[PDB]
Amino acid sequence: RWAESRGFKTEIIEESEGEVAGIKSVTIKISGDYAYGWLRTETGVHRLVRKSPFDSGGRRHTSFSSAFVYPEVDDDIDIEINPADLRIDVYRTSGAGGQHVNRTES
Amino acid sequence: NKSDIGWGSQIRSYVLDDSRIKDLRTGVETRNTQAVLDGSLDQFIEASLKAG
RNA sequence: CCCGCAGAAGAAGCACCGGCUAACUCCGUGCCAGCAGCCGCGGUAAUACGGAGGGUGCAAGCGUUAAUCGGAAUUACUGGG
RNA sequence: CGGCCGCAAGGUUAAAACUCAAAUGAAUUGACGGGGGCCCGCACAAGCGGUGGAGCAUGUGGUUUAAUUCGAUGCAACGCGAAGAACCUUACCUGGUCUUGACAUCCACGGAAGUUUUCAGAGAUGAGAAUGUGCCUUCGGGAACCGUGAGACAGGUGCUGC
RNA sequence: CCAGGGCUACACACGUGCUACAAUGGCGCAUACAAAGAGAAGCGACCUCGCGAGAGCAAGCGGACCUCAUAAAGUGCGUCGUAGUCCGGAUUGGAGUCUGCAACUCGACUCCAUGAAGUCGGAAUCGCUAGUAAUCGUGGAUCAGAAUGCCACGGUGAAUAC
RNA sequence: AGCCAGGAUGUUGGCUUAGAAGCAGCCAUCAUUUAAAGAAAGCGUAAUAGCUCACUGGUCGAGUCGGCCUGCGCGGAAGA
RNA sequence: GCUCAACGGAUAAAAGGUACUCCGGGGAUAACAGGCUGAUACCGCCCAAGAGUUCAUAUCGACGGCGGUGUUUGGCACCUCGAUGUCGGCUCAUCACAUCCUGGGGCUGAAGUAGGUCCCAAGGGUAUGGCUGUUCGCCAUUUAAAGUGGUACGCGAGCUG
RNA sequence: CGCGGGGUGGAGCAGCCUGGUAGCUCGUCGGGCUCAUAACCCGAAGGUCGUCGGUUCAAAUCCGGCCCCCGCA
RNA sequence: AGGAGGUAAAAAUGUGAAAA
Repeated sequence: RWAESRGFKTEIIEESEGEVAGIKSVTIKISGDYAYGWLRTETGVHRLVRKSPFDSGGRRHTSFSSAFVYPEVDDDIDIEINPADLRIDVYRTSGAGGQHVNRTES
Repeated sequence: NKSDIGWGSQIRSYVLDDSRIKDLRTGVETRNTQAVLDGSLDQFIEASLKAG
């Protein structure tokens, strides 16, 4: 809801609803300007103190969930071959035949 | 780095005993929880996270 | 050891304060920072966390840690099942 | 672990490091049992009429939104608070304004109060042209009434039913 | 403090109601039979105009008397004759009345036209043993205006309980 | 073309305010006094001073200077 | 007309292995070596931003180009299939220079010293072992240096298998 | 730079071969069941079939170009 | 009193903080 106010579209990525209720692990894709830069600071673990209905004796039990933010952008490996290496070794290796041959293999 | 999931990092405490939100990293206290749950997150970055 | 002058002048901190174990309130932070020998408190209205005042115990000592014994009739001959 | 025994499987003898401040026995009062006996009730059995299927009425969630106030939210919330939302109500939003204030007391001041009514204006308000010029007088003013300077406060449908 | 707006927003689901899917019924004419209540900046004769909601004059009563108020089902007879039909009725265009500063978001009601869903409801589930179920009608509070919501009464009136 | 001198007044030129003075860094690419000097390539270059080529006269004063069409040659051309 | 997998159709009925192999032939046709070539490999030059503190001509050097040697792998079948009969090690060598050292010099971002880079030069010297069937290669310890190649990938009518 | 299998609800397989006419399982939505969930039961939307073209009263279908993956070389 | 015959397929699960 905060991202919509920032114009960012929150593209769903992964989710897994619990057997009874609630989601276990969820990740989404926020797309926009200053999305990561403004969220790079929000890699915290929030603390929740709420009245628990699941506990028959409705008492305030704490609850925890971590907010992890990563850029997700990825540009990688192209070519790393350089001329400062490659000691090219070309040596032979014998073989087999029928009478007197040295079937070599460089 | 994100291993601390349980009772390790209490960045933003959201209570319902008195309905008060406290980001201890600075101390930006707000008694308007529901709006924070729907938009009042902008204030956390600009004020609290301004200095870091 | 005794005699003369001298400005109260040169000479007071340590531990604890929920119960066990004598003795309290307020404020700050809110299962966070911390306390402890033990039972257990701190989860926004804390006699236990920290500071301030006050008070209790001791007193040039006061706490802490380690160690032996009694408490322990939980090695029982005395004195157990 | 070692010793011993055994064909083997293992048996026999027998510790510690470490961890917690409990483990355990009998019994008591409730609770609970696809335990039992008895009993009660539209529980089911025997019938009758509905809901869910349809159009619309109304509430909530969800979604949306400047707000679409907030609370109730298994049985025992959901035609509930609301014995009734076009303004009002309304606790909501936006805009425009007043801010010892809208309600109220004390210190100090001028003026009967009120009213016909005009301009700007969405309104709240500001600034006027005049009539009227009253109960009584410690007569340098006690009092229903309007506004004002300012120090105490007022108000709160703001939160907390743990 | 105030105008306007929202609380009635809408790709969705659920709770709670009114009327039917027809012929024990609809339409038409004549027509008998109730209890309890409310009334004054109120209810309103009689009468007059009209298709209608209502407009106007306006006695009586601040009340067992006057008014609201013609009870509706049902009964005699005629028509329709088993259809998505003359059963049913939302939606929709246009023309009006009521209260109110104001009916556009956003009211109730009326007139003309239009006229679908629906042909007795799956898994499943709810209420009731008495003048109760089911079913038709009326008044009041709430209220400036306006409910099928709520409260209350009357008409008709079963089966089963081994 | 060698040689002997000149090669400058504001300009310590803006500067993105302790800064690069023709010269790591981007610019208008000045008005002048003149037989005379482009606010610009290299050297120490953080910045200097200073040494040069453009440019101006005196001497040597005849063919000279910059290119083109072509012939023959040099370097490039190092292994059992 | 079934009918000719190869479609002028060995009768329209038909797959493999052979490293004891054997016989007849071929360098008409392969493997090692030599030969022509030089794609590739190797080495040497040209243009030249950039990197490097400033500056490319201290060095390296992209973008592409121009040649050489005949040591890698290959291309083509010229020589040998009435035999050129073997990879490495051992012993013994010999030549080239594009030099691993030692010598003589130029340049520097060569202070000193130690290095880097380039030119001249073949005179002489250019390790011992662990592991592998080894060349190569890795490691250990040195050394002034433990050079790069040719010589049937030198050398088996000299040895080993 | 050869021959071949395939691209079908979100996922995974028939349906094609012999030209019309896509079934089922899981998942999704909701209801009911218990206080809640699972399970169970009922009802239902959701796939013209990677992409382009020809043929036909009609092509995901018969066939071919382009892209991704896989088998042997 | 003395004592026999007929008489239940399937139904799992619920993290964690309060008592002067």
